[PDB]
Amino acid sequence: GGQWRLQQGLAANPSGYGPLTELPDWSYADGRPAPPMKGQLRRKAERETFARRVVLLSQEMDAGLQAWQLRQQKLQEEQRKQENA
Amino acid sequence: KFTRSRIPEKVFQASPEDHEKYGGDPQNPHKLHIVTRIKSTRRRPYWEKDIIKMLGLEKAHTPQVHKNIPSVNAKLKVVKHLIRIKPLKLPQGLPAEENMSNTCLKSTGELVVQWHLKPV
Amino acid sequence: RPRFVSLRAKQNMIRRLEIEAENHYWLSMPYMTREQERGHAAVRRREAFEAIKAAATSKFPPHRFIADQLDHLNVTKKWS
Amino acid sequence: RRTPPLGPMPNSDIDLSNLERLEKYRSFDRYRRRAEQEAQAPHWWRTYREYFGRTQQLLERKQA
Amino acid sequence: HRRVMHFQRQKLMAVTEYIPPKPAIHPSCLP
Amino acid sequence: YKTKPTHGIGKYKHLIKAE
Amino acid sequence: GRRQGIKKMEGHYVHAGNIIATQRHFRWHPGAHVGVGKNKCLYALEEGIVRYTKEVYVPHPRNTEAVDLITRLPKGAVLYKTFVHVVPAKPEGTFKLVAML
RNA sequence: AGAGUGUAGCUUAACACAAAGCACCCAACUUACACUUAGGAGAUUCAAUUGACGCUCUGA
RNA sequence: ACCUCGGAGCAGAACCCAACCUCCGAGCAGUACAUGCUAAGACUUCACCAGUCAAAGCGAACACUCAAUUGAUCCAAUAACUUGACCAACGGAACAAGUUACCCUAGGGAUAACAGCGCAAUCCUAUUCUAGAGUCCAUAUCAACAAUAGGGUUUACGACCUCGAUGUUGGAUCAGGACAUCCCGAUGGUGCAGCCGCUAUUAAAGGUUCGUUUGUUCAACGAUUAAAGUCCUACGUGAUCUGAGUUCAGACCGGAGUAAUCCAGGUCGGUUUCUAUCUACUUUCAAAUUCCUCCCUGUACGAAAGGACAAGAGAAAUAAGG
RNA sequence: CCGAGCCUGGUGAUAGCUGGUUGUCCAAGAUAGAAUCUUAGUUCAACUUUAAAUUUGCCCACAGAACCCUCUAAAUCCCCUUGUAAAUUUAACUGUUAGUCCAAAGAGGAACAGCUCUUUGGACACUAGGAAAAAACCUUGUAGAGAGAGUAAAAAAUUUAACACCCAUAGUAGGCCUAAAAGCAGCCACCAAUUAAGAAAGCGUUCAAGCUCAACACCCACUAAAAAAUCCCAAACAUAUA
RNA sequence: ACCCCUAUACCUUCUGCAUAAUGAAUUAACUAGAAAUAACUUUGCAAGGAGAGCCAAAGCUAAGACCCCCGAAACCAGACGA
Ligand SMILES: [Mg+2]
Ligand SMILES: [Mg+2]
Ligand SMILES: [Mg+2]
Ligand SMILES: [Mg+2]
Ligand SMILES: [Mg+2]
Ligand SMILES: [Mg+2]
Ligand SMILES: [Mg+2]
Ligand SMILES: [Mg+2]
Ligand SMILES: [Mg+2]
Ligand SMILES: [Mg+2]
Ligand SMILES: [Mg+2]
Ligand SMILES: [Mg+2]
Ligand SMILES: [Mg+2]
Ligand SMILES: [Mg+2]
Ligand SMILES: [Mg+2]
Ligand SMILES: [Mg+2]
Ligand SMILES: [Mg+2]
Ligand SMILES: [Mg+2]
Ligand SMILES: [Mg+2]
Ligand SMILES: [Mg+2]
Ligand SMILES: [Mg+2]
Ligand SMILES: [Mg+2]
Ligand SMILES: [Mg+2]
Ligand SMILES: [Mg+2]
Ligand SMILES: [Mg+2]
Ligand SMILES: [Mg+2]
Ligand SMILES: [Mg+2]
Repeated sequence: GGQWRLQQGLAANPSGYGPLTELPDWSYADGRPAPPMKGQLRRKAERETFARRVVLLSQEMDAGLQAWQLRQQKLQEEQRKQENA
Repeated sequence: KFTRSRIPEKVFQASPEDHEKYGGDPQNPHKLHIVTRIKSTRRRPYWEKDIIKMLGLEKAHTPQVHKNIPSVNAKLKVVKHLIRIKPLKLPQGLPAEENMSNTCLKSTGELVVQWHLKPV
Repeated sequence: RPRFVSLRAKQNMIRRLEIEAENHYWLSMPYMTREQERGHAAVRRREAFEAIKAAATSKFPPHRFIADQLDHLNVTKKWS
Repeated sequence: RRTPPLGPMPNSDIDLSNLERLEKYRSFDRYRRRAEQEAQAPHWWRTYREYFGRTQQLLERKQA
Repeated sequence: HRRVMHFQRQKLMAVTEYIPPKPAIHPSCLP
Repeated sequence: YKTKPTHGIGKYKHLIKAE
Repeated sequence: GRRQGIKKMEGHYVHAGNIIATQRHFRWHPGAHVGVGKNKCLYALEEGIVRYTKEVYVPHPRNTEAVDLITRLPKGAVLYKTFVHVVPAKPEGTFKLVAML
């Protein structure tokens, strides 16, 4: 029932993102939390990498636009300055 | 002879009814693409295989983020039939340093800066 | 043997066609023009290649340790 | 695959069905003159130039 | 009798068939 | 070149009829 | 299978001597700083950048057949050919101090 | 009698240093023609933007 | 006939690339006599060998035209400078032909039922078309130019005469099957008075002869028959049998060749063995067809000549079972 | 066991031909050609492998790449940016190549199929799933264990021929050619009476005679094929919410 | 145990394909990659190296590390055979 899950904004595979996979499987009986699961560590790492990429690409494009705007302004300033004498 | 296909520009021109059908507007366009390969590069020309490799889409059903710029778009146009393109949506801000680790890309295409597994 | 097109096959085809039609739409609106795009990633692109060059140039035989050679004497380590 | 011209293509205006009726150059010099005229004129295609770039008075003089 | 088509080509032909418009009520049934 | 708009700029013997 | 054609496209750096194009017939005419060999091959006379342009064709008066063709043209007609140029990149030389006499 | 007007045949050539550039004709070569060479003739309709001398169409 | 070089069909547009084929051409010649010397940078027939262009400089003067127009090494001649192959099988052994059916060896291919499997050319069959034959009358019957459907055959270049193939094909034994029916059954039409016919529909239960070649390019002849069907089955079937051919070891004739020998020509003579391991099978059974004679009857029918059908009776032949 | 005996030696003759070539595990790894007494082979190149050095490689955007023949497309070359990480050079070797099928464009005397061949691309000689079994079609590739999950390609459709009822006088057998053509052997004109009929649209007579059709009333309805040889070949099913 | 479901023996050859063709009754034993120049790796010494000769414009010396098996019809020499 993947298509329905996508409509509800969940992953198509229940084994995807969500509390069923991402939460710890077990804990100590006394109440101490378990050491983190190896798969979950990997998932966290990949996600961090994706987020780092998102910010970097965003920054690059906005910086590119700013640089272009400055170039356009410089050209306009130059052309109006040359009107002297 | 089977050759590279050059695509007319007219197909990459969005009609008003297209703007109704898909939630986007020509003013304030989306900054980033989410691209997933949904179709194999087997039984497909070498140039398409190479462009898939460049975009980092070797593995199927994995989302990759790309700049929505003409040069990247040019590469996506060649392999458009192998891929699914959705705009990256940011309901909150783009992630800060404190919330960099705690992120999740949802199937809707929105990246959430807070992802604690508690229900609402 | 003649092959025929089923309803399922037609449905599968239209499903893919629907996806690619949406693909067209999202490629329709670029954020930057070609002129604005020029040289924005140049610095990063350069540095990335210097990283590749550094890796290539750094190729050299590994260090050889006296400890490694002497440790082979332990093959005849015995109790008294 | 063809692209239409970006301006008036040369020799287009003079192109008529009847060619025998049209007057022609009979001399090298006439064509030459017209050629320099064309060369000096600006063009939409790439060119070499782009890369390598008183009444009383009259009466008195007439009398003289 | 026609030349045998590639299956992908035949599928494309099948998908791209003229569909006539169907009114909600048949015109004959209407006064 | 054929694809370019400057195609057939050097066409000459449509202007003459050597018959 | 004579392997004749353009060897250097537009915007390519050439050195003096470099063969721009081999042709058999005059498809591309020599322009600025471009020599023509016996075999009709075009070669760079200077170090620079290769450009292709469309220029008005005026043949040498001694060239009988070309002059004949010219004299058969209508009054408004001008002939155009493709021309290969080399735009020189470096100055001929520089003046530098050798002796503070 | 009214209207339209206006440089040698042509040119929305003429800011000026200027009335210019193609047309045209004679002579030589050519059976001729053409090319070339060697020569010749040429004009702002008149008076202060305006008025009247020439031209074309409309009245008898 | 061809083998090397150049051009076109020929990659529609950088280069390269269309084998085989269809066409063309080349194996020079003319003018110089600085057609001297030297030297950056390049191109390149997809390698190499070869081949191509050329700035500047020295010395002169005021690096020719042509699409190809050609040949390595060795060696020989020569004081040197140079020169030497129709080495054309054109990357070229310094110089060597036929024939083998007396043949041999190492292999490959058929082997043997494919090697060419989704339709161009041609043939046959059926349908469509409705010109035309049929006294008039398309459709009793036949059918031109064509079209459609199914089944065969052939096809990439000497727009040369061939003759091919060859577990190729006869016969025996036993047959299995198809129907597109030769006979026997039942129908519709007729240019069906009746007997014979012509044509189509339906029918594969049963049956479908014995002999002989003077001439005949897949042919006859004699006598019969109810009829002497057309095909598929790896010639159906050679571990059941047997002619001929491929097809030869010997020999002769005609022709070819100096000969040895050959024939895509003719004629005579001429060796393939098998003890069945496996699969399959080894009294399905209990149902028969046909011809002729007689009756009807010499009837109906028909002007006569001639001459039925049903129903019945008798005799046979074959087949199956005793 | 004689188209040239046998034995021994030379002799481990030679064989570009046939056959064979022995532990374990991992990795990279496939189809431009040229010359050749050469196409059953070899040498060079191309591709492949390793190690080393160094900087660009690939993807590419404007600009740029012919006239002639009277036409000609998909495309190609070149190429900053960009997305990427590879490329070139150096040293050292071997091995592979008439590849097959599919899609597309073509070539072989102006042969739409077939055969042979060239080019572009894909797959195959590497995994699995699907199409009935299935090298080459579709889906899919990087490796293990699991008695978890989401998916990809993925099930052929179709059933077909009715048709009008009623009624018809007459200028004249309309003139010419014809034994005669008289509505229908042929040519010219094509009027005209009733209320309404064509100097007659199709049959039929040697020619006539006749049966329709159009005409007036009456008001009715009128809407395209099949066959073969051992024995047909999944079973089946129109009706519970993609 | 079988019944159920899944599964087209191995080797070798042909431009490519196996399911075609080749080889194998089975067991035991026997039965098939030999070396150089040049490079690479690791030492020694170093404008020199080497236990005469030889090499050397960082080389020289030493070591390690690459090149199969079976099969013709034949040819010749000397014997042996009516
Ligand atoms: Mg080369
Ligand atoms: Mg070649
Ligand atoms: Mg010079
Ligand atoms: Mg030869
Ligand atoms: Mg040769
Ligand atoms: Mg050659
Ligand atoms: Mg004999
Ligand atoms: Mg075989
Ligand atoms: Mg064989
Ligand atoms: Mg008739
Ligand atoms: Mg055959
Ligand atoms: Mg039988
Ligand atoms: Mg029948
Ligand atoms: Mg037979
Ligand atoms: Mg047998
Ligand atoms: Mg005898
Ligand atoms: Mg041997
Ligand atoms: Mg591997
Ligand atoms: Mg030779
Ligand atoms: Mg040979
Ligand atoms: Mg060989
Ligand atoms: Mg580039
Ligand atoms: Mg082939
Ligand atoms: Mg009527
Ligand atoms: Mg055996
Ligand atoms: Mg004796
Ligand atoms: Mg004796």
